[PDB]
Amino acid sequence: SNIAQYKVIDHAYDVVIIGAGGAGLRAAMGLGEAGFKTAVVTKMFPTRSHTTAAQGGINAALGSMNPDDWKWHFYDTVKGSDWLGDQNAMHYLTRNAVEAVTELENFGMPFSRTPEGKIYQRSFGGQSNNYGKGGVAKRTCCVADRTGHSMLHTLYGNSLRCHCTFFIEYFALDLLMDKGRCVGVIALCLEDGTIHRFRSKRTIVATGGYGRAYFSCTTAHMNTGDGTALATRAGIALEDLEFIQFHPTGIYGVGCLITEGSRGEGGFLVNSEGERFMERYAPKAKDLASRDVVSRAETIEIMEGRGVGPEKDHIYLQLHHLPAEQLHQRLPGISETAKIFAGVDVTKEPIPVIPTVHYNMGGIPTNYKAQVIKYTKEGGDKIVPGLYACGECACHSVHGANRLGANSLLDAVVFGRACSINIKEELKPDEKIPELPEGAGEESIANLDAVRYANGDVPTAELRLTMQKTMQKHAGVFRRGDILAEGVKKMMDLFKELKRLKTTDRSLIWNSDLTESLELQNLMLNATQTIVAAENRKESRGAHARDDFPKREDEYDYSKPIEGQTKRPFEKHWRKHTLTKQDPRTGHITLDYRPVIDKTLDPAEVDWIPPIIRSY
Amino acid sequence: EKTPIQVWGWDYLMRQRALKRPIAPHLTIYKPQMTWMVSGLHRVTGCAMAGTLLIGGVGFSVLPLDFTTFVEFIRGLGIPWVILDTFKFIIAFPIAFHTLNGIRFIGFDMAKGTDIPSIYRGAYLVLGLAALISLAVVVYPRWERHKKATLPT
Amino acid sequence: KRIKTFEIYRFNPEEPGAKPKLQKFDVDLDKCGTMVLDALIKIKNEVDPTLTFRRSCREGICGSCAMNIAGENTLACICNIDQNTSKTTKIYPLPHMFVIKDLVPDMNLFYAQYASIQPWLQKKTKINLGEKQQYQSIKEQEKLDGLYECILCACCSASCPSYWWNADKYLGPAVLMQAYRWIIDSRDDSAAERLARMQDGFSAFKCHTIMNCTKTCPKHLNPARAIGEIKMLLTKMKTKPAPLPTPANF
Amino acid sequence: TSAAVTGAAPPQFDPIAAEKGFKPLHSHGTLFKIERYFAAAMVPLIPAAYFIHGREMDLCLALALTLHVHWGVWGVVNDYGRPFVLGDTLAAAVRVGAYIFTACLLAGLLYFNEHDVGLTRAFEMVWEL
Ligand SMILES: Cc1cc2nc3c(=O)[nH]c(=O)nc-3n(C[C@H](O)[C@H](O)[C@H](O)COP(=O)(O)OP(=O)(O)OC[C@H]3O[C@@H](n4cnc5c(N)ncnc54)[C@H](O)[C@@H]3O)c2cc1C
Ligand code: HEM
Ligand SMILES: COC1=C(N)C(=O)C(C)=C(C/C=C(\C)CCC=C(C)C)C1=O
Ligand code: SF4
Ligand code: F3S
Ligand code: FES
Repeated sequence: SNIAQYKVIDHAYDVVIIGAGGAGLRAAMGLGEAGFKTAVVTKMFPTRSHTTAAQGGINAALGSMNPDDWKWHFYDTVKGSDWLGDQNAMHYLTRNAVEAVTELENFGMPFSRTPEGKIYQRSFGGQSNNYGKGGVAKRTCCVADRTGHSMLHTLYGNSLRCHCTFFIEYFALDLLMDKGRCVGVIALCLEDGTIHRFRSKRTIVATGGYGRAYFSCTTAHMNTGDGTALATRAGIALEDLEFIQFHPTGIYGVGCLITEGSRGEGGFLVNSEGERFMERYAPKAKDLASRDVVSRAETIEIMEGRGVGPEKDHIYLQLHHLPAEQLHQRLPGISETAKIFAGVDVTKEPIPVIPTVHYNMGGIPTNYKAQVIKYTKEGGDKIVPGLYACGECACHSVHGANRLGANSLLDAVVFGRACSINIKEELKPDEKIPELPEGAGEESIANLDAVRYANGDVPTAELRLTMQKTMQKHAGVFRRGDILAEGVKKMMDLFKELKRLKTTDRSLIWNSDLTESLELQNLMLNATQTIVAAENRKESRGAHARDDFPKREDEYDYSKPIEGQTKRPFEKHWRKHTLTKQDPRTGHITLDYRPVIDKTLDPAEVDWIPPIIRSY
Repeated sequence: EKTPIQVWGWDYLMRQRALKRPIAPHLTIYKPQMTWMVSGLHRVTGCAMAGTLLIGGVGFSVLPLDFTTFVEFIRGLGIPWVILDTFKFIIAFPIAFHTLNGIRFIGFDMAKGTDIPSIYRGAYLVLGLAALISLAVVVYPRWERHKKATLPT
Repeated sequence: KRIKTFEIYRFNPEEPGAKPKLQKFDVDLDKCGTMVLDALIKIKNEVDPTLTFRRSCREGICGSCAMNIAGENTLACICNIDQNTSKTTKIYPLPHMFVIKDLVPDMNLFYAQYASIQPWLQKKTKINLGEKQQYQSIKEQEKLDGLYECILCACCSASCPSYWWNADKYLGPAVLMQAYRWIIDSRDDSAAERLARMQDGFSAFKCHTIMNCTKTCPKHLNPARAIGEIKMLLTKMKTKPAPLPTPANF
Repeated sequence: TSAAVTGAAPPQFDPIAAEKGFKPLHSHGTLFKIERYFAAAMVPLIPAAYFIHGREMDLCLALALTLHVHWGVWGVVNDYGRPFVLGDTLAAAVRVGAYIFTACLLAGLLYFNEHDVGLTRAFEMVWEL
C-alpha cells in the first residue's frame, strides 16, 4: 500500500504450516505422508529453530531405569500445572509419551543408551513415582546434553522423505481470514522481497514462544511471538500469557541455559553461606523441585543477602563433586558452554547462574484436538474453522501455570502429530482449496510498507530495549499490584510510541531492520497482553507469584477438608484461564475468563486428579 | 553421467550466475595455515616436477641442444660453489617433501592421523625431514669431494 | 576508551550494478559484549541498521551465524572479540558462496546436498512405527559421538578449496560426515545404497585431504576422519560391521 | 495491491523423486585404490634410483612417473578447468589436454632415455657440478 509497490504471488495448498520447529515438522511429517499437499513456511532454516537448543531431555515412562507408569507422569503434569492445566489435554499428552518418544528412536534419534541397549533416562525437576508418594523418577530420555538438537535434526531429516514443500526464510505477516474462517497465510519472502499468499484448507500455527519480550532470557532472537500476534490480529484472544517460566539456571551474565539435567544428574544449588539451600525450601525433592519453586527459592536467597559473586546478585550451580566421566558422558554441551561463556571448568569450579525467562505456557487457546478456539460465557468454546495451533505458541493447555521440564519437546511432538491425525480424519476430499476474498492481505501489506518507510524519531532498537527492560522490571519472579500497575501504564505508553517509529533500511531484499521491526510489533502485542493479564490476576499460582496475594485462590480452600465448604462462584476465585483480546491499532485490551477443563478423555482409562496443596 | 544432485547442482550454479550475485572472496582472505599451505605445496611440487619432466624431455628432443652441452655450458659459467649446491637443494626438496607428504596424505585417505595435533605434528615432521634429506643429499657429496681433494689415500 | 575497529564485507543487491566493499566500524568494547556477534548487533542497533546477517541462538547450537572472522570460518556468537584495539578485525561471509546481501550467503545447495544423503533411518524389514525401541549397544551408539553433533553451519565446506572449485559435484565435508553418520548407524540397513550414491569420481573422492574442514570446525568435530572412513568403504578396504544381535529378554 | 500472479514451488531437491530410475553403478572405488597402491610402491622406487642408475632404472622411472603424473594432472585439470569458469568446450579441451600432456611427457622421456644421457645420469651429472 501507498509509498511503494509489491509483487504478489498466490499458492494453493491443502495445509500450510507456519513453523518448522519440532511441532511444525512433526505435523509436516504426518500430513505429508498422509497425502496432503503441505507447505512449510518458516522464517529460518528449520534446523536453526529454537527446538535445536533444547538440552536436558524429553519425558516418557519407558521404564529403561526402573518400573514406571504413564499415570504417574500424568499426575506429575497435573500437579505441575498447579491445577490450571486442562486434564484432557494432559491426559492425551502423557498417554502418548511412550509411543511418541519411541517413534523418534525409530526415525533414528540417537538416544543415549543403558547397558541393556534401551534409551537412557535421567531424573528431572518436579517428577515422582507412585502419584507423588514414591521416589524421584527417571523418566527423562536424552541424547546426552543435546536432546532437542538431535530431535530437530531427526525430525528435519525425516521430513525430507514426506514430500513437503518448504518456504524457508519466509516471514508470515498475518493469517488470511474470511468471516471467522482461516483460509491461508500471507508472508514476505526475504530472498527477493516478494509477497506470497498461500491459500489452504487448514493452517497450523507452530511459531514457538516470546522470550525476547524480556531483557534477559534463554530463548533465541527469533522468539518474538509472531504466532500469538498473528492470532491477535485475526481477532482471537490469547490464553494464560501471564504464566512465564523462569528457568532456575541461566548463566549469570549472558542468559544461556544450563540444563536442569545437571541437577537431575546430581548437581545442586549453593548460596554464599555454602548451603544447599533447596534442602530448606523443598525437603523432599530439593534441587529437583518444580521450576517455579526453585527459581523463587533462588530469588529470595538473593534478596536476603545470601547472593553470590562480586555484587551478591546471582547463585552457584555445583557439579564439581560429580565424577568427570559423568560430566563428559552426560553433560558435554554445558561443560563447553560454561567454559566459553563463564571461564568455568565444571570439574573444578561452580557455574554462576540466575533464574531466567525461558518458556511460555501461555499462547493461542485450543481444544485437546489442537483446534484453535474462541470462547464466551454464553456460547462456550467455539472452534475457529481451518486453524490449528501447536507447540509453545499454543495453549492446550498441557502445562497450566507451570510447565514441567522435558514436557515441551514432548508436547511439540505429541500435538504436532495430533494435528496430522486430526486433520486427516476431519478433512475430506469433498472440500476444496478456498478462494481468497477481494483485497485479502492488503492490510498486512500496508503495515509492511509503513514500517519499511517509517520516518518517525524512535529507532526500533531503542523502543524494543525499553520494552524489554520495562518487562524485566514490572513482570518478574515476584510481582506486586503497584509495580504491575506502574508497568502496565509504561507498556501502553511504549505501544503509543510505535507511531513514532524510525527504521533506516528501505530495501525489500533481506531487510532485517524491517523484519525486526515487524517482530517488535508482534512482541509489543504479546508483552502488553502479558502484563495486563498478570496485573489483573490477584493470586499466586505456579509461575505467577503476587506478593500482595500469596494464596492460590481456588473454588474451595483445598488446604482444609471439603465437606461443609460451599463452592465459591466462578467470578470470585482464580482457578480459571485468562483470555486477553487486544485491539492491535489502538492497543486496548479487554479480559475475560474461561473455566479450566477438569475431566479426562475417559474416566475408565484414568481418574481426574482433584486439587491439593502444592508441595515438593 | 551425473548423479541427480550433480545435475541440480549445475542448475543451481546457472541460477546464481543469472542473478549476477557476487562470489564471496576466499583465496585472498582465508588465513594461511599449516593445513592448506602444506596441501598447496604438495600440488605445486607435484606439478612443478611434472612441468620440468615435460620441458626437459620434450625440450631437449625438439632442440638441437643435448643435456651434456647444457651441463658443461653452466659449468663454464663458473658460478660460486655455494650457490650451485643451493640449486641442488631447490631440486631435491620437492622430491623429498612431496614423497614424504605423499605417505602422510595416503594416511589421511585411510583416516589415519586426522586429529588436529597429529596433523600439525605430521606437517612439521614432513617439512623437517625433507629439509634434512635434501640438505644431506647435497652436503654429503661435497663433504666427500673435499675429503678426496684434501686427505691422504 | 578501548575502541575496537571492524572491517566488514558489504554488498547491496538493490543497488544498480552493485559491487562488494569493506566497511569500517568503530565499537567501544566497554559498551559491548565479549563476542563478535555482540559487536555486529551493537553496530546494527546503534550505527547502521542496514547491516545484515543471520543469527538465532546465543550459545552456538543453531549454526546460523557462520562467517569468516580474522581469516577463519567460525560462528560469531561464540568467537571472542580480539582485545588488541591496535589491530582491526576483518569479517567476510562464508568463502566462495554466492552472497545475497552483506554477510548472508545463499545456502540452498548445501541444503540440497544434505537432502541427497537421505538423512533418516532406513530399515530393510518394515517395522511398526512407535511399537518398540530398536536395540543399540552403548559401544554402537557411541560411534555416533563426534558425528551427530553437527549443527549444519557449513564452516567446514566453506573452508575446503576442493568444494570451492567443485561444489556442484563434490558433496563437501559437512554433507559427507552426515552421509557417514547414517552409514555407521548400527540400526540403519542401507549402508550399501548410501555408498552407491557417492561412488563416482567427484562426490566423495574429490577430497584432497587438505584438512581445513577439521581445523575450522567450531564444534571440534572431524569431517576428514569420516571422509577417510568413507574412502575406505568405497574402496572395500573396510566394511561396516553387522549390528550386534538384539538380546533375548529385550 | 492484490492484482497478483500464480506462483511456483521453490527450487528444491526431492531425494525420493531423484531416487527413481537412477541405478548407475559407475564405481570409481577400485581406480582410487590402485592409484594409491601405486604411489605406495613408488616410495621404495625413489631411493632405489638414488643408488642404482642405468637404462633399466631410467625406464622404471619413466613408466611409473608417467602413470603417476597422468592421474595427478587429471585431478588438477578437474579443479581449475571447470565448465563453470571456462564454458563447456574449453573445459573439454583442457581435459583432452590432460591426455596430450601425458603422451608428450612419455615420448619426451623415452627420447631422453634412448638418445640422451637418460634420467639417472642427468641427475648424477648436475650433482657433479
Ligand atoms: C535453551 C532451551 C532448552 C530447552 N530444553 C528443553 C528440553 O530439554 N526439554 C523440553 O521439553 N523442552 C525444552 N525447551 C522448551 C522447548 O525446547 C520448546 O518449547 C520447543 O522446542 C517448542 O518448539 P516449537 O516447535 O513450538 O517452536 P520453535 O522450536 O521455537 O520453532 C518455531 C518455528 O516457527 C517459525 N516462525 C516463528 N515466527 C514466524 C513467522 N513470523 N513466519 C514464519 N515462521 C515463523 C520459526 O522459524 C521456527 O521454525 C527448551 C527451551 C529452551 C529455550
Ligand atoms: C615417490 C613417491 C610419491 C608418492 C608417494 C606420491 C604420492 C602422491 C599422492 C598421494 C598424490 C595425490 C594428492 C592428491 O590427490 O591431492 C600425488 C599427487 C601428485 N603427484 Fe605425487 N607422489 C610421489 C612422487 C611424485 C613424483 C616423482 C611426481 C613427479 C612429477 C609427482 C607428481 C604428482 C602430481 C602432479 C600430483 C597431483 C597433485 C595434486 O593434485 O595436488 N609425484 N602424489
Ligand atoms: C584443491 O586444490 C588446491 C589445493 N590443494 C590448495 O592447497 C590451494 C591453496 C588451492 C588454491 C588454488 C590456487 C592457488 C589456484 C588459483 C585458482 C583460481 C580459480 C583463482 C587449490 O585449489
Ligand atoms: S562439521 Fe563442524 S563445521 Fe562442518 S558443519 Fe558440522 S559443525 Fe559446522
Ligand atoms: S577441507 Fe576439503 S579436501 Fe578433504 S579433508 Fe577437508 S574436505
Ligand atoms: S547464532 Fe547460532 S551458531 Fe551463532
